[PDB]
Amino acid sequence: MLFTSLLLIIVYGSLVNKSHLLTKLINRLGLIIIIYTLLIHLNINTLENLSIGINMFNNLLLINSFNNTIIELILIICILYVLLISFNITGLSIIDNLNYSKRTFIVIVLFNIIGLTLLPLVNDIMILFIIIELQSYSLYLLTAIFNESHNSTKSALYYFIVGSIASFIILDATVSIYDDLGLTNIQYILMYIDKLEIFDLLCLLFGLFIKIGLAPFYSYSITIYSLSPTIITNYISLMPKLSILTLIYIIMHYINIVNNTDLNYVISFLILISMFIGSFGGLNVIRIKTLLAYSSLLNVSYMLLAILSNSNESIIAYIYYIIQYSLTHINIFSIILVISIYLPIMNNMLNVMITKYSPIEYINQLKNLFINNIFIAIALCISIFSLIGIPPLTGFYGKYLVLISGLNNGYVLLSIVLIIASSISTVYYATILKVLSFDTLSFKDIISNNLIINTSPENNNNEIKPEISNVISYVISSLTLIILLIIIQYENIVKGAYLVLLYNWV
Amino acid sequence: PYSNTRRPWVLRRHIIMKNSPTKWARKYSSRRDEREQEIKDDYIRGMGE
Amino acid sequence: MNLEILDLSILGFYSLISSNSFESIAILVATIMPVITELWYNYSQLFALLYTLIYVGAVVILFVFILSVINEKESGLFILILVLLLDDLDDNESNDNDYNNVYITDYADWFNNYNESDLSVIGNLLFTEYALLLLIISFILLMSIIGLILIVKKD
Amino acid sequence: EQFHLPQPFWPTTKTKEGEYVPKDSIREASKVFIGSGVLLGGMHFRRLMQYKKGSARPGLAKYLNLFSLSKSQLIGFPVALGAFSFLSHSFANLQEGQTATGEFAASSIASLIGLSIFRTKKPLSSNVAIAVGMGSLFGFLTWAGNFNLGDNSYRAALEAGNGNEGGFDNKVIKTERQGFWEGVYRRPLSQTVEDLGEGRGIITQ
Amino acid sequence: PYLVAFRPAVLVFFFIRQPIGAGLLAGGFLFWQADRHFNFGIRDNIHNFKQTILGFPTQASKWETFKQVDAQKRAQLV
Amino acid sequence: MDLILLMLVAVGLNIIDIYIMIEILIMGCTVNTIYSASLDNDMIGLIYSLIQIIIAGVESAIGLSILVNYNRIRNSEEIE
Amino acid sequence: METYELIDSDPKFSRVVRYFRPSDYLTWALGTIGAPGLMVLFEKIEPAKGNTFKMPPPSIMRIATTIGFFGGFYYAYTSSTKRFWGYSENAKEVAKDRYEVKKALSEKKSPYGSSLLNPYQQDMSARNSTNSQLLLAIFPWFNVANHQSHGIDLRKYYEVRDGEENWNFTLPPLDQVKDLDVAQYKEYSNYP
Amino acid sequence: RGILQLFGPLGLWKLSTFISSKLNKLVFLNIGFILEIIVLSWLLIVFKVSLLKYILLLIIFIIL
Amino acid sequence: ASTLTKEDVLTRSVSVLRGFEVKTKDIDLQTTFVQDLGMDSLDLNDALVALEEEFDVVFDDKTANEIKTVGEVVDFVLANYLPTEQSINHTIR
Ligand SMILES: CCCCCCCCCCCCCCCCCC(=O)OC[C@H](COP(=O)(O)OCCN)OC(=O)CCCCCCCCCCCCCCCCC
Ligand SMILES: CCCCCCCCCCCCCCCCCC(=O)OC[C@H](COP(=O)(O)OCCN)OC(=O)CCCCCCCCCCCCCCCCC
Ligand SMILES: CCCCCCCCCCCCCCCCCC(=O)OC[C@H](COP(=O)(O)OCCN)OC(=O)CCCCCCCCCCCCCCCCC
Ligand SMILES: CCCCCCCCCCCCCCCCCC(=O)OC[C@H](COP(=O)(O)OCCN)OC(=O)CCCCCCCCCCCCCCCCC
Ligand SMILES: CCCCCCCCCCCC(=O)OC[C@H](COP(=O)(O)OCC[N+](C)(C)C)OC(=O)CCCCCCCCCCC
Ligand SMILES: CCCCCCCCCCCC(=O)OC[C@H](COP(=O)(O)OCC[N+](C)(C)C)OC(=O)CCCCCCCCCCC
Repeated sequence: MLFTSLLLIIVYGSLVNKSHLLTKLINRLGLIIIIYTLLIHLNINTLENLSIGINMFNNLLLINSFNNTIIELILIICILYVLLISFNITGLSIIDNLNYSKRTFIVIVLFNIIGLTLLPLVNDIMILFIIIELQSYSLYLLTAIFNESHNSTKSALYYFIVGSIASFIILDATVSIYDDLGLTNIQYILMYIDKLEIFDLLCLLFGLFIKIGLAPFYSYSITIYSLSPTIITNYISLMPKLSILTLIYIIMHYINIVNNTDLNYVISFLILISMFIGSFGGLNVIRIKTLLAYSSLLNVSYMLLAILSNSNESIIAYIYYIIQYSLTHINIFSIILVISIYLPIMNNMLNVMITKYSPIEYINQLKNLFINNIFIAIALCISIFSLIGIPPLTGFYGKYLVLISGLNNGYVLLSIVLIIASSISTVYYATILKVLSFDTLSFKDIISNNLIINTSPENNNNEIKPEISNVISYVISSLTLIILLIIIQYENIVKGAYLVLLYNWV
Repeated sequence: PYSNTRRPWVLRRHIIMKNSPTKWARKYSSRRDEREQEIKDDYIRGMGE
Repeated sequence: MNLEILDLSILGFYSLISSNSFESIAILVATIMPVITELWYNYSQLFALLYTLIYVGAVVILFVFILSVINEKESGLFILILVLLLDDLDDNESNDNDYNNVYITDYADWFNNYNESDLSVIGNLLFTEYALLLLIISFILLMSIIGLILIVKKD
Repeated sequence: EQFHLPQPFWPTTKTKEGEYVPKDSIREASKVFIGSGVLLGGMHFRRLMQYKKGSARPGLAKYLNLFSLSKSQLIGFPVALGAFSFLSHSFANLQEGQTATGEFAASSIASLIGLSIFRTKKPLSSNVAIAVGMGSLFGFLTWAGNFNLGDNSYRAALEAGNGNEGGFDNKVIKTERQGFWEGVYRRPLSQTVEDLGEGRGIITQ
Repeated sequence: PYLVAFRPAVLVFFFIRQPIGAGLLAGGFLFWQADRHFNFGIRDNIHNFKQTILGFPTQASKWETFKQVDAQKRAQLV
Repeated sequence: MDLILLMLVAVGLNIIDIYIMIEILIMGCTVNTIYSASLDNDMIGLIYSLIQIIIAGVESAIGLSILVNYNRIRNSEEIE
Repeated sequence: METYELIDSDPKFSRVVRYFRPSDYLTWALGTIGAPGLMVLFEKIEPAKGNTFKMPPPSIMRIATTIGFFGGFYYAYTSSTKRFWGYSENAKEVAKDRYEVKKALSEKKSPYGSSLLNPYQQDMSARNSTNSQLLLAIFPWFNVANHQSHGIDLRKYYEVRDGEENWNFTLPPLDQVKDLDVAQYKEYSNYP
Repeated sequence: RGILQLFGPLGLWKLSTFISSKLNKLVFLNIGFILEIIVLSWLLIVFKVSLLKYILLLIIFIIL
Repeated sequence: ASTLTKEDVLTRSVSVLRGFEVKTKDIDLQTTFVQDLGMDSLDLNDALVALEEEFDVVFDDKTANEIKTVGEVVDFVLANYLPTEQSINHTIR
């Protein structure tokens, strides 16, 4: 469904004129293409029949009930993502015309979705090195979609260079494995899992660690995310981790066949450092995107503890964690893209320059959100509280399940550190919540018509005109209550995680 | 014809082309050879029994 | 007296003293040529040509194309020599002493009465056995064609 | 009779008598000092060569300052890393196995010897606290059992029949002490007397 | 085959452009080429030094390993 | 003498120089693959090498396209 | 699990389309007109421009139908395929498949059909297209060749089940059917 | 107000400000900077994994 | 960034002024140009252009007839100092 219609959109894209109305409607056709893919995928793929794992395309791709779920997860997050460009987020043309200028924005997304879904399914090194490039290139193109901007282009150049180094590291490991065994297919290699050099699979992961931004390679991800536009950072900071953490888990599943003790220590060294850098890093920062970039590093650190442990409780922990962190990441970046309409306007100090690509860039631009839109602030507070881990939000069970798999395998040190880094991180999530509400009563009596939203003309002054678009507000409302009210369906949902199988069987 | 099977000189003598995570392991890490030496040693230990 | 070693020693020198973008481009060609020649002899003649037709014929003359649109501006000798001489002491990328210093042979067989070039086998496998790899690579090239325009074309 | 204090220690592979072949600290510490001396020293010269490749560029000089080890740090680290490995093994041999106390002692003394080299322009009280501070990180790491419990972990213990997979019963009272992760419904009284001690309500009042 | 044609030109331009540097890199190149011709045993011993320090299986260690196996099996017959 | 990261000295001091080093590094993995494919007398490895050359070709184009747009950005004033 | 009879592990493209139940065309009918409808409904949920409802351009209503057409076919294609694999109810299909395969054997013709592919390429085209529908959402691929790796035992078409004795079929032994593995290597074991 | 404040909010503010000051220097757009760390991490594979605790000790030393 | 402060301009301004015929060697912010230093049209232009060569700031035609004191020039440089754009090689590598 993707391939057939992606080519249709490519040809249809340049045939019609370049107008923001035609581009926006073409973006909606991107939403319809993704929706059909999900229905077609769900129709033919089931957890019951994929438990064994079914080889496809000359054993190049192998799909089982674990990789199948992440494919369904990837498609669903993309559906919510395209609602950010297929519909108005703010309503004001000045800030929303950035999403409608580039026609090939949706085309590039659909290129990446094909790369995103096939990456967990790779079963041969020949197709691994290809599929990683189809996804990797789509990231570099996406980061450079706004070529008029100076920061977005410099982000893609920095992204291209590091991603190429990671690709070479991944390529070199696969060539090294080929040189020892002479075989290509991963299932063939599994026969020789006891005789190949096991660290060559670690050199393969070191390439994949760079792409998801794990310490000590964290440096570039924070820089890139803090520079790309908010509409871009919402996609490049989450999607690559969805389709690579799954691939890392499958490789780690193979590596634990031999249970190499030396390999766990090296990866644990990276996990331990990441929690340190991801926690102490965000204490002294002023940018909101830089803070969420450090939050992403820490939550990638937590997930990798589950992946390293790699037992039957890891699947339950990793499946639940990746779903809940994805919705929360969508919820926060959906809110930050909407609360840009309450910014004050001058009528100077520090000469602070705010560009139309990232209207919300500093944390102190969230002031008095409790006053301006209290319901939105509570949704933002709930999302922030989930990342902290306040029970019974979705975030609490994420750490509860990771600790169960981490402690079950003897990761006592990393578990204690994961908790300390959870406490340290709470400082710079409370800072977001301090900004929103802590000055509410001292500013309850304020005279301020100097908001961005106040620019729009008064249409009738009698009919009730909502401040926000219908669709984007409904997504925030749907995701906010899922995080808060997960306690009802948690026992059933976790049962759904029990059924996910990766060669467990019996 | 009996000949050698070594890698091209450019592969192992370029100032840049010889540096990669797996090539350093081959050149400076004994972990690969210690395992693959045991198989060679087992050839002579498994004769007399 | 393998004269291949001397050429790399020269390239290992101009790479350290490279100053402007002229020198770096000439490093790429001076790396490709020892690659192409050492492959023409020894291992594989088909890929010695496939390097020249693609590496030099497509990318390297595109390197110098863009470089003319970029810019043209602007220890000693004993240290550079000392660095090379110490770097040259060990040149065995492997550490299997038995596998390096012992020669082997293969025995020819007359069963393959249908002798064909190595390219025919690659086509016989890339177009039938591994068609998915070929069709994905076409898809990647399609992405680049659309990708390269959107980045550069201002309008 | 001794005191009856709690014992909060994770299980470790106990090397019984006749095991624990000692490791030669003098040679083991020699490798660390010589190995770490070359890497920092060699990279020190390598970064010197980069300054002269281009210096008018701020970027190359900026990031080379981050990795710019001082002159004392070139001796401070190989001394500390060398002394850490000598003190760690040396205390291991007496204690017949690495513990948190042995690593805490080594990590503080190795830091203080190292700190007193490249932290001279600071009060000694500041250096001692840092040396004591860095000792606690390694003691905590060793108390927690390095990066993984290994065979002593619950999963490895469970797969060997030391877990609680088959449930519990109270008629089978084990005279031998139970395992670390094992649970039981009922326990011999003599084990409670050995742990809690007679006194405040055990056996007597 | 392109370097075989280009080698005569570049070697000439290496001595003309940087004569002092040429006399060393080419001079140093001839040393190792001679060294392997005449079995001087230098580069072999520079190699054996690295394998000893870095824990690799050296050539001498294998032959010592064979002696230990050889000495054990012979006394097993007795 | 590679553990002292000597190759960083050999890289030039421009963005275009970094691009060259990556392609040299990727070319090292193809020469190793052709070494492995030929000795084993395997044509599956030579298919891998053909893909590496083709894929690494596309990456070169995308990198220079970004660099050219990036370089045009500084000189993008276009007042006349 | 709701298993059934395994008709054909690698159903052919022409046979999958043939066995479309009337419901399957309805699904294709919905998807072809659902896509233009969903574009309309999106304008109902929120207009692209302004605050009032505005029907999208007629040009977009044409491309959306094309997306729905090639989108709604796969939902029909996947629905029919699950009946071959045994994942969906196939009592109607088993009756049809057994009648045709018996008719093929009765006429001394292969159940699968004549092929333009040498024995290797039949084997190769089996591995490429088998189970490709599990990725039919991501990108299309179909089994268009007349190969023989359908993962069945042809003797299951010999025994007569209930309600089949009326067809009055006579079936020769397998060593006499054109275009089969057992009836091809009679002179050289290397060549068909 | 003494040791329990040094081992508390006031003491931990100093340590956090010290460490976070060192970290914020590392995040700066430089291709050469990110290149060395990538190459540096390749030493983890080379070293025998008995030497992880020393690298951890060294890494803390460089924070100062 | 603009690394010049007020003192840095003032300290280096005197050295240029010490390089031209000045009635008094005591020059500070309060010191004038035409009065204290006795400079006419052509004399004053050379010093003003000279400060353009060191401070790298261009003085326009509007301020030409409106310059009366040396403190104004020192304060003017801060309001009009920028670093020249660095090529792609200098900035990021
Ligand atoms: C009773 C219950 C209480 C619970 C908490 C108890 C533990 C609290 C520990 C607090 C003790 C230290 C904090 C106060 C000491 C002051 C530290 C400091 O300010 O820095 C001093 C030194 C440089 O000196 P200077 O910058 O001039 O500061 C002078 C301030 N008077 O700079 C330094 O020396 C910094 C030392 C280097 C940093 C080493 C970091 C290693 C990790 C430390 C722990 C972090 C958590 C690690 C695990 C979680 C993350 C993985
Ligand atoms: C047919 C052979 C012709 C050879 C002509 C050049 C001979 C000099 C030796 C260069 C070959 C050694 C390999 C290194 C690549 C070149 C890198 C380099 O730095 O070249 C330097 C060259 C000579 O100038 P020089 O004074 O020595 O250095 C300082 C200049 N300011 O100054 C330059 O920048 C070169 C200007 C011409 C560039 C032409 C393209 C490069 C040559 C491609 C063909 C040669 C193929 C490689 C042959 C040697 C292989 C090891
Ligand atoms: C003519 C000879 C030419 C040789 C060319 C190379 C010259 C030497 C260059 C420096 C060499 C240092 C690395 C040595 C090889 C790598 C380590 C190794 O492979 O082990 C060798 C050595 C001892 O190993 P061994 O105990 O004998 O193993 C026998 C097992 N049967 O292992 C060691 O104990 C070495 C000591 C290393 C520990 C201290 C250094 C590590 C801490 C600083 C690392 C630098 C920062 C890196 C940070 C990582 C990034 C996250
Ligand atoms: C010369 C040898 C080079 C060795 C390089 C090793 C590479 C991997 C390092 C791992 C961390 C990656 C950090 C990114 C690279 C480090 C950059 C660097 O080393 O530069 C030093 C940097 C700046 O130092 P500065 O004082 O500002 O400048 C001095 C100028 N004369 O100072 C720093 O801020 C660097 C320290 C970053 C913080 C790392 C902390 C990691 C966690 C350590 C504590 C473990 C936490 C858990 C502890 C309890 C559990 C065990
Ligand atoms: C019949 C069974 C299907 C149910 C319908 C599902 C799609 C909704 C389309 C209805 C038409 C419409 O959207 O009409 C528009 C209305 C009202 O818009 P308003 O906010 O007042 O804007 C102003 C409009 N004025 C000017 C007319 C007043 O929006 C809604 O109703 C918003 C409801 C959000 C979608 C709820 C579905 C969530 C499904 C979750 C699955 C994961
Ligand atoms: C094992 C026993 C556990 C007991 C509970 C944990 C210790 C209590 C710490 C509370 C600190 C607090 O609340 O943070 C408040 C403090 C400072 O306060 P401030 O608002 O800036 O006021 C001071 C204003 N000055 C300084 C401008 C004058 O911020 C911080 O330093 C932020 C970092 C906190 C680190 C938390 C790490 C937790 C590790 C716990 C495991 C050892």
